[PDB]
Parts: sequence; structure tokens; C-alpha cells
Amino acid sequence: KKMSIVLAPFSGGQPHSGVELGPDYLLKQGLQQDMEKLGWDTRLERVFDGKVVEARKASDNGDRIGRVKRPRLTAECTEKIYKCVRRVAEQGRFPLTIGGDHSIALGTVAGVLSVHPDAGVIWVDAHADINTMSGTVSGNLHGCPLSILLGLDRENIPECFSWVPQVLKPNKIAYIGLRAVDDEEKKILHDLNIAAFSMHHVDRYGIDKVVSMAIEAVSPKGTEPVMVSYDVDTIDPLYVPATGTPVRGGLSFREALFLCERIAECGRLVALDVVECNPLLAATESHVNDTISVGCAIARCMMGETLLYT
Amino acid sequence: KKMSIVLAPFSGGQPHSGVELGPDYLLKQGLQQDMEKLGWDTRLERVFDGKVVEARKASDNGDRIGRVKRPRLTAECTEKIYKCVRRVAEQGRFPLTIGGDHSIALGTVAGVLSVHPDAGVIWVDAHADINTMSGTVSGNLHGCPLSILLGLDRENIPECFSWVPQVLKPNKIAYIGLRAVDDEEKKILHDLNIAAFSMHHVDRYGIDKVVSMAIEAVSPKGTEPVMVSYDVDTIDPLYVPATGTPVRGGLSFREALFLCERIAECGRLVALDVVECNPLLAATESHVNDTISVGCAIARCMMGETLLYT
Amino acid sequence: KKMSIVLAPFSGGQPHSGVELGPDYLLKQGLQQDMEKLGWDTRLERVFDGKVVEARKASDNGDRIGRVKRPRLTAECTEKIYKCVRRVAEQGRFPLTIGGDHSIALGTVAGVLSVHPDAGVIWVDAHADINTMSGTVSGNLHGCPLSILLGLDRENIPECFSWVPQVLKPNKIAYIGLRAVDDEEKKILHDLNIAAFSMHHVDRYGIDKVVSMAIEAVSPKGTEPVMVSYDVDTIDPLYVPATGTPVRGGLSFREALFLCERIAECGRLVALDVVECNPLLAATESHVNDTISVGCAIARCMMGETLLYT
Ligand SMILES: N[C@@H](CSCC[B-](O)(O)O)C(=O)O
Ligand SMILES: N[C@@H](CSCC[B-](O)(O)O)C(=O)O
Ligand SMILES: N[C@@H](CSCC[B-](O)(O)O)C(=O)O
Ligand SMILES: [Mn+2]
Ligand SMILES: [Mn+2]
Ligand SMILES: [Mn+2]
Ligand SMILES: [Mn+2]
Ligand SMILES: [Mn+2]
Ligand SMILES: [Mn+2]
Repeated sequence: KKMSIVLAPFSGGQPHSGVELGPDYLLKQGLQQDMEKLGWDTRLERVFDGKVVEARKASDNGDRIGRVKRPRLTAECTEKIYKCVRRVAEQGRFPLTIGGDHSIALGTVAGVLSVHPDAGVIWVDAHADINTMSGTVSGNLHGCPLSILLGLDRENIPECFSWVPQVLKPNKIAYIGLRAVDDEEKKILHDLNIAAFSMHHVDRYGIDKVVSMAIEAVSPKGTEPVMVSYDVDTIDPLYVPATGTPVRGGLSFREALFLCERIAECGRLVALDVVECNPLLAATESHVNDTISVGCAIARCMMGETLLYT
Repeated sequence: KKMSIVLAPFSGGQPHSGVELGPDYLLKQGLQQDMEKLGWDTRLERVFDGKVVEARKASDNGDRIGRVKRPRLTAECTEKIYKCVRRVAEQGRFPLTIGGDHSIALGTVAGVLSVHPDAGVIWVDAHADINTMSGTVSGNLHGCPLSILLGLDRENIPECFSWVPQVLKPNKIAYIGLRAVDDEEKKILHDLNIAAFSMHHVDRYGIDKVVSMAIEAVSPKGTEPVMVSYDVDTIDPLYVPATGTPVRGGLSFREALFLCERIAECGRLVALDVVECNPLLAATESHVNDTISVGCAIARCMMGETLLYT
Repeated sequence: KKMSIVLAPFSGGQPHSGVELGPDYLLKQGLQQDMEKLGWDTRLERVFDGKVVEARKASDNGDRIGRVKRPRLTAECTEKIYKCVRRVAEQGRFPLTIGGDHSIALGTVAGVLSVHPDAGVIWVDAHADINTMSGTVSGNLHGCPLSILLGLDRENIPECFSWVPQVLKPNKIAYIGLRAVDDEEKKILHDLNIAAFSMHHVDRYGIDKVVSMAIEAVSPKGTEPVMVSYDVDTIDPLYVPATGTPVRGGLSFREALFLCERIAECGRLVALDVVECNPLLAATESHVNDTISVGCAIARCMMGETLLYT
């Protein structure tokens, strides 16, 4: 029962700067003490200095490729997270990565699937994050990780991303909480028949059935390892206000945590990302604490914490 | 795929004046662009000038019949909406009427059922709006449309309402979201065995089962056209604050829209009313935008918009 | 159909003083008029003066036994509530007790089970309130009533509590809404196999199934009388803000009341406690009204009020 909290304070996948402060805020809330309190032998893994990275991030506007912003910086930092996560998993430890915007999942998923090729991926997000290099309108890379991981539109992916191992297939990723999918992304999920459970399915079937369907969708043999990449904006902005891309009509605080308890319950969780916490994008300090405490709650519930005896 | 957005800026069915500004606010939010964006060939239909109507509304206190307020003005304006909606439906276009208080449904339902006599009616509301002429305590006509449409207490309905065609029967109307029913109304729904699904049923069975039961209740042959008259106060005041009669414990933003997606999904929706938006009864501007954006969201979801590919 | 509203303005079971004002606030909201309006012949029963009790409560810090605070005062006042409630039930009236912190349930449950030994108990709370005398960390007695009622850790219960009749067994108590259970309490519910339905079960099965399971858990013959001890902090703080121990992720306003309607619906409710309303712990006056109105709503729904005809 060993764990490595991989710190990935990266904001190059999007415009707003506060998101790279996420790792520190979670740790200040006592994230590591909570994990140890849950019986986990933990250790921190700093992939790179967030200030040094943000210094180059906010200054280097020339880092572009058409509409795509900061492909170079993102490719570099993401490769490092990949190496770190890959290493943590090979050492037999559970990698719990804290972001940072969702572009870091390019390295986390790559790292985990490199050690666990049969691992399924449950993407908890209000967004599909699967825009292609030539299809993204905003050019914000935190909304394109899955396209790169799946090797879509390879005829347009930069050479600086050639390091990304092609280990994630479309039948091994399932979404939960979708409600702000771009038309290009819609076509993509449809053409590739990717298991996507929107807020419609949650409202229609209830969170429990959706989580079960999501686990089943990526676990054919019913024995595969499972990884969860958790974007906090999946949770309704009234619970998680401090985030870059909030979308109305998300999961309630209860569903957000119940989902974690159901996953932890299956016992095959092998990795977890908690991304998009941005303390700066908070109206009041109650917005900060409410968002950061949610990040730690997700971790605790994912990692074993229950309401009753266990 | 032709549509006519019938503008019905009427507030004579209740005390507060801002409700007649609803049509303009929705259109300012881009309601028509959204409908066209959904592939609808749309056109606007102005039934009457809202300012001219409100001028007479706020001044003519003498327009009364006992407890009943503004029966004359309501009868006149409502007959016009009836003629307009009837015309739009005969022209083969989908009439999407924006209010305005709910007294406008006297003309919308009358107009639609006059062209589609087998059409079922789903009344989404926190209230039953079925008080009789001699039974209403407030005298606000927006809470009596269904009594007049059903021909209840005819022995007390004014001659100025004699224009209302008797085309709606009790087994063709189903409620969703009820939670503020007057005792007289309770007796009525019971005696007439009207399909009424309260917040109790939503809490008990879930929104999906309730919508299904509501569609089935008014669609015996399973092929009848369906009309939805949507009062925004059905949605909990914390999502739709700018409204005249808010009632605690309503539908969540998600259920409010999921209901629309389920209806649009059956493919037999033939008309839609979106009523009771009152921008003036908003604490802040965030209350206005939150309420008006909800009105447009209902329209989009009712008219075909989905979270995933379709 | 006779009822006695037992007033129990006690705050000695916890630190904050405003909770003893609950009874008065509910009554000011028209609690008694509501009950009579529901056809109940009601009468008030004042067990003791709240000011006199609070005067001694806030001054006598010496009233302690280790970590346990105010065991003497709590034992005395609680015995009185026991005598009063026992009397009301013997007179054939329904005892609706208003608190006051939850330590008053030591007298209410004792009083009711003394007349109805087969009565089941449904404890609606975010907390288990079953800490033992020697196991409580805070020493606040409102979090220990069930341990004393069940006769747990009797080897450590003070003589001033020897008056408590041992009439409640572990298979006759079922919880609903748990989400802040102490580790010692967890072990206890597990070892005694007490039916405990946490927010997990509500999120997993829905409120309706949970209420049904709770009623079944304490009603083996399916004919036993049922008593509900309702702690308002079970409801999410965003609906019930004015309370001493709010916990995030509670029941929605709708579930909180639906639960009441389902219970009232079985027809075997024999007693009800509505505890922990503290008007002083309110940010604004809207926090007060929102909390107090909830208390009265619980009463109305428990006592027969429905959304439709009945
Ligand atoms: N469709 C948008 C969404 S980006 C969402 C990023 B994330 O899911 O990590 O908040 C885009 O491509 O900019
Ligand atoms: N029972 C009330 C309710 S009026 C409700 C109007 B509407 O449902 O359109 O907000 C009355 O008769 O005044
Ligand atoms: N575990 C805490 C909880 S006390 C809860 C009291 B009440 O459920 O009535 O709000 C303790 O022993 O102080
Ligand atoms: Mn994301
Ligand atoms: Mn997102
Ligand atoms: Mn209405
Ligand atoms: Mn209404
Ligand atoms: Mn309690
Ligand atoms: Mn409690």
C-alpha cells in the first residue's frame, strides 16, 4: 500500500494562471496527511517548479502552432509527467497526480497505460477534452489530451508530441458527466463509439447505474485495472466555483463523491488525477476552500474513505 | 421544419408588471438564433404591443368581476393569442409561444387543440392553474386558465370568455412538478381524475419515470400530438429566481432540462409555451440572466438540442 | 386525533446557546395553528423554563465528568422530558417534541418506548449520536443519547442517569442521512449491527428505497408503532444553515420532506422530535426563516400534509 502524490503544477494547457497552484493548495489542506491517515505510505514527487514554468508560460506567446497555444511547453512538461508517472507505477506505487490543467493527463494516462496496458480510463469531466490539433477552436491544449492520446488526426500532430506512446484505444475510455461537448467532439465520440455518459444519462439512470456502466465499458474481462482522471468542473459550479471552465448543471457534491466511493469499492483503481483546481478564480475565500476541500474529498473517497465501518 | 415564435407580452393575468418583458429578454438572449441554429426556419409573430397593453393594464383597476381581476382585458388579449396560435398551426408551423404570465395558455392551448384535437397537454408547473372563476381567492387569472379551458364552473364564466372553444378534456392534461396546489384545486384534480405528478412523485419515482407517465397519460393511442405549457416557476427558485410566484422545493436545473430532452425525444411535440419570466422581479442582474438563460435552454432542449451527437 | 406539542428548550447537550430558542421560533411560525389546521386537537406542554435552564447552563462550568459536559443538568432536564412525554403518550395523545439539542431524545425515546415497547425508532441525522460516556471526545451529550438509551458502556454511565429505562434495543433503531460518524461510532454500529443508512445509500438507492428499508428494519411484524427523532442537520446546510453541527452533502429540502410524507403515509407514526434548530447561528434573517420554516414543514408533512388531495 504505497502511494506517490505526483505534483504537476502546470497551466500551459489553458489561459488562466492560478491552476498551477492547485498541488500546493491541496497539500496545504492536508492531502498527504489524509492519505497516510487512510493507511497509505505516501511520498511526494515534484516533476518541475511551477513558478519557473509559469514564468515561461505567461511570457512566451510565440509558443504556438496555428490556433494551438503553447504546444512546445506543453509537450515538454507533459513528457516529464509521463516519465514521472511511468516511474511511480513501475516502482509499484499508486500515482495520485494533482494538477494543473487537464493537459497533464497526456502524461498521466500515458505513464499508467505504459505499465498497465489493459487499464481502463474513466474520464470524469463536463467536457470531452478530445478536440484535435486542427479542429480545436480555442487552441487550449487542456481540451485536446484525449485526441493526442488516441492518435487522432495524427496527420496534424506536431513532432514535439511524437514521444507520446500509443497505448490508449477508444474502447478503453469512458466519460462521466459530459455537458459541454463541441460539435467536432460529438462527431468524434460517435464515429469512434466511445462510451460517453452525459448529465442526461445521470439524470435518466441515476449516478449509480452510470458509474457501473462506465466501469463495465472499460473492463471487458471484469478484471482490468482502472484509472480515473477527474476534472473538478464536472461538479456543478455551485460546489466547485474556483475553476477555469465551469458549466451549469453538473454533478452535485454528493454524486461527485459517491462516484469515488463506488470506484474505490470495485478495488481495481490503479491511478487517479485530480485536475483543474484554480484558487485564483475564486470570488471569495469560501470559494477557494470549497473547491480545494472538494479536491481532497475526492482523493479521500477514491482512496478508501467511507461513511460507515469498513 | 418551420417555426413561429409567438410573442405574447401579457401581464394582465397577475399583479406584477415585469412579466410582459419576457418575450424581449428571451429574444435578446438569442432565442431565434438558437432555433435557427437548430435547423428551424423561424419567424416572429407579434400578437399585440406589450407597452400599450400594460398601459391599460396598470391603469384600469375597474376591470373586475368580484375577486377576478382584469377579466375583460384578459379575455380580449387571450382571444388574440388564440387566433394567432390557431393560424400558425394551420399554416403547418410549430408555435413556440413566449409569455407573459400563464393566462396566455388560454389562447395557446385553445389554438393548438383547435388544429390538433387529439393533442395531449403536459402542464409543467408548481401550481395547478385550475382555480374556478368563483373559487379563486386572489382573482389572478394566470391561476385559472385550465378551469376555463376545461369548462369548469361554466355557470359562472363571463360572456367575454364565450369565445373559448371547448376542446380540452380532463383526460388530456397531465401536470408535472406540482407543489403549491390550492385546496379547491386539489378537490378538482381528484374529482376529475386529472393526471397530476407532484414533486412527491418526482422525488419518489425520479424525473424520468414521471415524464414517461405524463406522456402516456395524455397519449392513449401512443401516437397523439403533444403540447407542453412550461411555467418557469416549476424550477426551484434557486435556478429561476426572477418569477412572480416562486415556490421552494422545485425541479433542479438538470431535471427541468432533462424533461425537455425526454419530450423532444418522443418526437410528437407540436407546440410549446415558456411562461412567467419576469426580469424585474430579480434581485441582481445575475438573477435576470439566470432566469432568461433558463427560458432559452428549455426552448433549445425542447426543440432538439442534445448533449451528445444526434 | 389529539396531540401535545412538548416544548423542550434545552441546550445543555452542546456548547452553543441559541438552540433552546427553537420551540418558541417554531411556535411563532405558527406550528400549533398548522397542526390544528391539519385537524389535530393540540395543546402545549412546557417541561421547564428555557431561560432559567440556560442561566444555569452558561454559568455552571463545574458540571462535568471528565470530558463529558453538563451530565448533571442534562440528566435532570432529560428526566423531566421523559416524565412529560411518558405522560402525554399514556393520555393517548401524540407527543411532538420540539428542541433543543438532541440530548432531549434521551427523554423522548424513553418516554415513548415506555408506553409503546414495540415501537421502532428512525433516527434522521447526519450524525450517529451514539458516542459512549468514556468514548466521546467533545463531551457534548447531544452526541451520546443513543449510547445511554441502548445501555452501552454501562460500566461508565453516571448514577444521575440511572433513571433511564432500558427499553430500546439495537434492532429497533434505524438511521437515515449519516455522513459524519466518529470512528468509535462506526465500530459500534458495526458490532451491534444497527440498521444505518448513510448518504451513500441515499445516493445509491434513492430516498424512497432508503425510507422503506428503514421502516422495515424497525418494524419486523410490519405493525409496530414508529417514532422519528429528526435532527435538522441531516438536511444540507444550504437549506438548514442555522444549526450547530452542519455537515456538507446532506439531504435536499425535497428529500427531507419526502421522507416525512412516506412515513406519515405508513400510518404508524406515534411520536416525533424536531431538534437542533438554533436561530442565533444564522448569518442573516433569511437563514433563520429558512431553518425555522423547515422545522414547521417537517411537522406538517409528518403529521399528514400532502401536495395533492387526501
Ligand atoms: N471545448 C472546449 C473545452 S476545453 C475543457 C478543458 B477541461 O475539460 O480540462 O476544463 C475547448 O476545446 O476549448
Ligand atoms: N393558487 C394561486 C396560484 S396562481 C399560479 C400562477 B402561475 O402557475 O402561472 O405562476 C392562485 O390562484 O392565485
Ligand atoms: N461526533 C460528534 C457529533 S455530535 C452531533 C450532535 B447532533 O447529531 O444532535 O447535531 C460528537 O460526539 O461531538
Ligand atoms: Mn478536462
Ligand atoms: Mn472540464
Ligand atoms: Mn402557471
Ligand atoms: Mn406556476
Ligand atoms: Mn443529532
Ligand atoms: Mn446531527
